[PDB]
Amino acid sequence: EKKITGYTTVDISQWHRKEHFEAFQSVAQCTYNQTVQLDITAFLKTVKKNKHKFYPAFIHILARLMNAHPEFRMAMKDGELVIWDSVHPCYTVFHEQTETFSSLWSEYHDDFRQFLHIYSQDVACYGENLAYFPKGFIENMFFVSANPWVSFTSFDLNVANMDNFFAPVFTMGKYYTQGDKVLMPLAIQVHHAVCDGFHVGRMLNELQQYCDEWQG
Amino acid sequence: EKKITGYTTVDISQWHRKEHFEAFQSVAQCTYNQTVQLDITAFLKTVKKNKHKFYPAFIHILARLMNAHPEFRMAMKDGELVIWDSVHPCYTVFHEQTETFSSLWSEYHDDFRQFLHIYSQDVACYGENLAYFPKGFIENMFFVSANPWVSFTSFDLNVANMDNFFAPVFTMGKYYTQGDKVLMPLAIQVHHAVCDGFHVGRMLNELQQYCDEWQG
Amino acid sequence: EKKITGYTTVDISQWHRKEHFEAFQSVAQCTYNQTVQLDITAFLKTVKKNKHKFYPAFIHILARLMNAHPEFRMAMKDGELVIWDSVHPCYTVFHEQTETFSSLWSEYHDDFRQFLHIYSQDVACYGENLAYFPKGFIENMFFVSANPWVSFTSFDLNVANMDNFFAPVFTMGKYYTQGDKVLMPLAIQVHHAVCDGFHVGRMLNELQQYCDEWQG
Repeated sequence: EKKITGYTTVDISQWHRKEHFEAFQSVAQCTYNQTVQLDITAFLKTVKKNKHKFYPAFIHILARLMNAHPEFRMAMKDGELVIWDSVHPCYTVFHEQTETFSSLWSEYHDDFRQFLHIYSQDVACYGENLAYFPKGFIENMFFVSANPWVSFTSFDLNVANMDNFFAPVFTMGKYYTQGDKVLMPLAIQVHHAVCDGFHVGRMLNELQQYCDEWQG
Repeated sequence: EKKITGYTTVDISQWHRKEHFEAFQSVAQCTYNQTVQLDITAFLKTVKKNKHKFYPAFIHILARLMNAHPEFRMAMKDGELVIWDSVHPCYTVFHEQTETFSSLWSEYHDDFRQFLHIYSQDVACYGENLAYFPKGFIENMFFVSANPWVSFTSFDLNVANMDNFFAPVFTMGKYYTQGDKVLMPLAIQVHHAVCDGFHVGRMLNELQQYCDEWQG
Repeated sequence: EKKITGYTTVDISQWHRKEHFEAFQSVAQCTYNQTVQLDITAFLKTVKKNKHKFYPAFIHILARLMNAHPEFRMAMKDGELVIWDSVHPCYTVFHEQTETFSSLWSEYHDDFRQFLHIYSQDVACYGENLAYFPKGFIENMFFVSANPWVSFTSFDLNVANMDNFFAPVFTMGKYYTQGDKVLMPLAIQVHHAVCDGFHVGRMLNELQQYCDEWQG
């Protein structure tokens, strides 16, 4: 083994969002959640036409977006701002017997068949390990918390200590029938310093785009 | 004369969540609010069939569900995690004339006919008292906030401080008519140190049944 | 040359919310977000029957409401609670070319035709200024955020440090068709020391009212 990942030191002075970040780092600091009833009618039907189940598929669709726009791949290094070359999904796995949950991460690959292979190998392996973090944390990761129990009309996350916490969090809900369409609640949490409403806003339209494309 | 109530000094060692809690009490502490659009088509009918004001009937279903699951009835006592043997509801009552509000609790009984009687006797007495807390704090209590004004799609409660804030908060909304169906918005505020999305999920799942079941 | 706009200073002893404020400024201090699925059917058609841009007309209504109820026009001055005679709308404007946003404020007027003149000029003058605040801070203002990217079911704003931060914050979304009605997602965040659920409640019910009366 041996690694090293996407350092991309951004100098904040040549940045077109220099004071925006500056202000939301200090006095105006805040995170924010928005939630959408997401059309998944075509996604689900094409995910059921294949023998895969709706999770790694969706994980992948998000991971793709997170690995398109650098505004989601930002964190704090040695007192400096960086952009990871890649970000990997840290999803929740539930334990029926003990009623607890573990969060674990797979390695992201653009090719869906490659990624699902990594995912399946990881979940078929650690899916029954009771360690809170069975594979531990990793520098370059974003989060997806499954919430399959509830068809929520809002999921707000409310962090105590948000300092430099830029890594975005997705919470996803219990899908439901409504008209012809099958809708499914999805929520994001992002630190305002690294995401203007515009950024979050377009990614939720490309998420709507990619769910109507294919499995991955 | 005296009272003395509640306690089950939980050892962190044996607990199936020792690290979930530990990490959610420092490093990555937070709370989370989720909201749902609740079917009360069956509840409302049964409640309107009998001489019962809506409010106290709901406060009771919320009561039952708190006193079923150890996870809600948790608080930090003398520097330790305990689970109170029971938890009593603390509901808001509005003052017309002054346009302020008061929260007042009623001792919880599993038998509904008992509780509504203590609730009546409580509000008949204090409902026109202008004290913010006409009866005061009670170690072992959860919250219900009346919000009959807005048919809300979201309601986040954003605590400025959450250290050992474990007692949950409910907020119920202006119900309304839909497709032969009647829906009403509810929200929970919980601390992720004592409440995984699972617990909170099933408690909203039982809330459906208990509402599609009798008054109490 | 010189300004000086007046407060209406509040003494905490005579005020009917003397401990609602004191408590919600200390131990129980918090902010809260609620979102509504606002009906703008009437407000839209009447906007489109005139040659008026939607944004400024809405901004107007919001201010009309803000400047109708003192509870939204409260801030800290010199360790003292005050009430601004009037409060002005601080709205955002987006820049396509640089993918950032700037916030600027127009001076409020009851007369819609007057306000639109002042708005239109402010936007025609500063709309292409790449400065985060081309006009800047003014004590007596409330906030609006354009989020026309997403028909959100929930917008929650999770400010880091809420100390005395009383200025209310609106966020409006991508309006959408839904059977003979056109709904527009809207959210308010307010500080509970100056806004009870009832205060925010009626303001949204009058908001619905004005959106069914005229443009302004």
